[PDB]
Amino acid sequence: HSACSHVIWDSNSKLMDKSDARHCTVIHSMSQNGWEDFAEKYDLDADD
Amino acid sequence: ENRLESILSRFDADWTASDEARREAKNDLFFSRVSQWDDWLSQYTTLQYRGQFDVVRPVVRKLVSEMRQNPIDVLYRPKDGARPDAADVLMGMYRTDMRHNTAKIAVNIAVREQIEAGVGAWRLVTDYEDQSPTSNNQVIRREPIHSACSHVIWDSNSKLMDKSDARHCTVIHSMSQNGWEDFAEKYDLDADDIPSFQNPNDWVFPWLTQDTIQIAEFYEVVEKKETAFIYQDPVTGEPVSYFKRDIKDVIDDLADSGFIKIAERQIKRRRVYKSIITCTAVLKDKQLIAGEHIPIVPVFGEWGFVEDKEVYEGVVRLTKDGQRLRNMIMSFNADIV
Amino acid sequence: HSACSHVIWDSNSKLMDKSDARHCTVIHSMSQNGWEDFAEKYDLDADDIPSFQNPNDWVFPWLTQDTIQIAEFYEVVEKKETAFIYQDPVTGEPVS
Amino acid sequence: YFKRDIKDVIDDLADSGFIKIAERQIKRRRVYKSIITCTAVLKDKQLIAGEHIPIVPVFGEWGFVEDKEVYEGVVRLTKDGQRLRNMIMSFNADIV
Amino acid sequence: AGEHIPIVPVFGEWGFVEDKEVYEGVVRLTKDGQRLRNMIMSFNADIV
Amino acid sequence: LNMRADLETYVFQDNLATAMRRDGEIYQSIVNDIYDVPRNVTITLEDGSEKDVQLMAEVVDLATGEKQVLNDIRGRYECYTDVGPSFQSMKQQNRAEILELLGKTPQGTPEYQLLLLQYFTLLDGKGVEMMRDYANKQLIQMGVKKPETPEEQQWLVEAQQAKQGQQDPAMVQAQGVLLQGQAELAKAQNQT
Amino acid sequence: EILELLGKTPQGTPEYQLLLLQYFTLLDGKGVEMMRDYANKQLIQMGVKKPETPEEQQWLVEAQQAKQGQQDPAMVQAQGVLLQGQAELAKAQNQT
Amino acid sequence: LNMRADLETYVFQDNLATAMRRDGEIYQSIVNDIYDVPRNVTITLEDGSEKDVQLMAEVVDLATGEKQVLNDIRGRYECYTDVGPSFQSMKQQNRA
Repeated sequence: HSACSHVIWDSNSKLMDKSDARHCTVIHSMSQNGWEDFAEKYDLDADD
Repeated sequence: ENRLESILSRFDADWTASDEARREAKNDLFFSRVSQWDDWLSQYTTLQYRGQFDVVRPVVRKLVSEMRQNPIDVLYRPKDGARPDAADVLMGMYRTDMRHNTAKIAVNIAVREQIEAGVGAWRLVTDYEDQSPTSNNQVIRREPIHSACSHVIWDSNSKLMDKSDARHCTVIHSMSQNGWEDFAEKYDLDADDIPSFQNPNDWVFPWLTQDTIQIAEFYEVVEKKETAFIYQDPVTGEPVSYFKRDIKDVIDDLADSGFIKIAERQIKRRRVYKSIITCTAVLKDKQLIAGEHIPIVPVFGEWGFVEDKEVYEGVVRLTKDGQRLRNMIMSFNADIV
Repeated sequence: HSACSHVIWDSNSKLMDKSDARHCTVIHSMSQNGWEDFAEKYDLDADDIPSFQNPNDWVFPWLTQDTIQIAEFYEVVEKKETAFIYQDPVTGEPVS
Repeated sequence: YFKRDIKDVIDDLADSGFIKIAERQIKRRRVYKSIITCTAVLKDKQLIAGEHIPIVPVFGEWGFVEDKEVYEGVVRLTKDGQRLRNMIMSFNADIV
Repeated sequence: AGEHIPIVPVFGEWGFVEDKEVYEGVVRLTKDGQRLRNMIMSFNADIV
Repeated sequence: LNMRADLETYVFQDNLATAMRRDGEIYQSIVNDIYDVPRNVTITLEDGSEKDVQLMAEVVDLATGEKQVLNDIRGRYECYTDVGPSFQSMKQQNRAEILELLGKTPQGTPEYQLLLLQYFTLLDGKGVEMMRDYANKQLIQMGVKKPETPEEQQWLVEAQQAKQGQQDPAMVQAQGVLLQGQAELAKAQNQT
Repeated sequence: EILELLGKTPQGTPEYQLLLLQYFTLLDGKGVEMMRDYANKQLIQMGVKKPETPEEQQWLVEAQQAKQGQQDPAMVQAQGVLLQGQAELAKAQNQT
Repeated sequence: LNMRADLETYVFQDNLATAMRRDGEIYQSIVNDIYDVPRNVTITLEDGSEKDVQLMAEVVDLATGEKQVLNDIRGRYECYTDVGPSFQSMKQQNRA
């Protein structure tokens, strides 16, 4: 959600299912406190 | 073939097909501007008003919705006097590997571009996959050919629309760098190289992807036929059935083992060899594709011939005249206000 | 398609059938590469490069690289072929 | 027939007391979610259970112009007239 | 006593402008058109 | 037209890659229970394919493996090219045929076979399962289904001849009211 | 051809023969294969289609014969209604 | 369409993620250690894979637990992705 500004995906993909790409990426927006607990699960930097 | 020395036959047939890839292809992307992106053609970023109207986009979306809500897909029907369960054979193997959504997406892409740019296409490919195998862990998938506006090079010197008798046709695939690496996995090409074909994409050099790799696969006609040796079935009954021998080239040895029969036979096959060639040199020559007819069947909108040249137009060709004119008068009166 | 550009038929014929016309002919234009492969089919030379009067377009809304005109002319001779009358014992129906 | 995908555990107990042949390659594809920032990749190749990407984009009016991906809403053409209408509306307001 | 936050806000159309929250009922910018009528009403009352 | 032109290149593509898929054959009986020798215009005693299931070699559908796989008939044509509405399930095409035959069949038994068949092509559930089993019972056991027995000789064929044998005397008793007319003639003959 | 004859022929035995034959000319499936067999049930009994597939030795012809044998004793009882009048003649003159 | 694309990868994700579940049939759990390698798929008793129904089972599908947990069927695929009216229970599904 907020994919008027989370849209960075694909480039040349001829499918709408996004499974013909591996250059694709998505970007999300979360809070400062939310980043700290998100870093526990996925083994990331706590604050960055 | 058209000529002896295959590389010359490709490149000379490309010359005659350059009518489509130069002039017609330039005008084809201009349909897609008025439809998808912005009303003006070759606009500039300005600090002054630039108008839009477009009755065209509600009309295009209405027409595209009709062909999507009434999709046309493979159904099959028995031959002349044939058994009624004949259709269910080929449909059984069709519905298993077309379970994947890449097939249904390709139908919806083909119908929208047919109206807009007057052209559209799709290709059939075969690969090894076991996320929906049919038999022998071999499936057939429908991959969309999308961006038919800037992928038109194909031309027929026959007056047919099917393009399954042609040998002067070629399609071009304009893809990004990562896509060129995946395209080289299947067809045994170069992962990174950046070939350029004749580039029927840019002319006025508008907004476009950073990485553009033009690669063109060609479809020639080389018969190659087949002959000789009746075979048998000691597996699943009914021995003495005619089976291929020159289509296969490994299986044929073991097919003669355990059982053999001879009475000769001649069957004339028209086979298409997919060669992937660039203008400078042939990148990979004479890969036998599973199809013996061209798997690329383009759909056309309003269509016909000049003389010995395909000509086609969508519904957006004549609207380029009126729409840019409507904006000129609008944008001038914006300054007065 | 583009039979208009291929008009070399009729003149004062009162029929449109052209299956009994005295001016029964067709013409087709094709590329340089297309003349060569079509010459294999019709058992002709591929370097002949025939030309015609030119019924084809002079308007030219779009260029065509190569047009090699050949007109296959249909001729009529009666022949009057027959050999006797023969019988058919296989699946009945003799005397044909 | 049972997976190899994350099976490195169950397989030993599964060989005992029951086994079957007809072993053959089964092609699968596995997608890998990698958390990344501009500076460096924070986590690379963290296994996500999907065999295809679990993110499906939706597009209402979609296409290419030269193989540069383009889409839009219905908002673009309507907003073009809104700001223009609003401008005329605000001019004559001050005259009242 | 909950096991989730028991407070559920109801929204109309809901989303972000980009990163700032925005939502609307049936009154959002309805306020604009009401003020144009009020403008003409107030000024012409003074003339009368 | 171009969709039908796809079906031209489909038979010469799919059958090279996928291949196999023998059809019209059941009792596909594997290395020398095989023959095909018998008899003009009729097939009697087994065969080696060619219908029956008997002698315990029933198949759903099987195909030749030879000594090496990737083999098929040279003539890959089988079907006239025709296209229409999308189908991606076998049961979806079956339902479309049932519904097409409905709305032009008269009330009573001709329309009633289509209704039971509609339930049978529909899936199971909690509720939907009962309607499918109601069709499974009526259609298969009465012998109006007339299956080709591809995987059916379990609990279905078992009760099938029992229900068929129950059906015939029950119809004779229902025609008993017409036997009243025969009774008048039986009196006149016996009184003589 | 079957659909062309339908919708212009009144109800009766010909209308019923067309209706069954429509099922027979259509595809097979799980569902559709039944209607082809249901066609052969009633059509062969009327003898208009005539019995076909003598090569059958599986199920079909067995079950087809059972439905024919169901119809036979029921038909004899139906003819006795007109025989009530003929029966009265015989018993009347016999007693006296 | 893209909802059905999400559901294509849902099957390939869910059987790992939620863990277990099978797409197999009756005779589950019960003495087996059988296969269909003799003959090739036969029906009418050999202990019962699917060769019979409803003898010491009444359950059509049951999750695969093996002898150690966190396992699933390899062939997750079985069904087709198709859109109908909205449902979120089996009871709701039956109403329509």
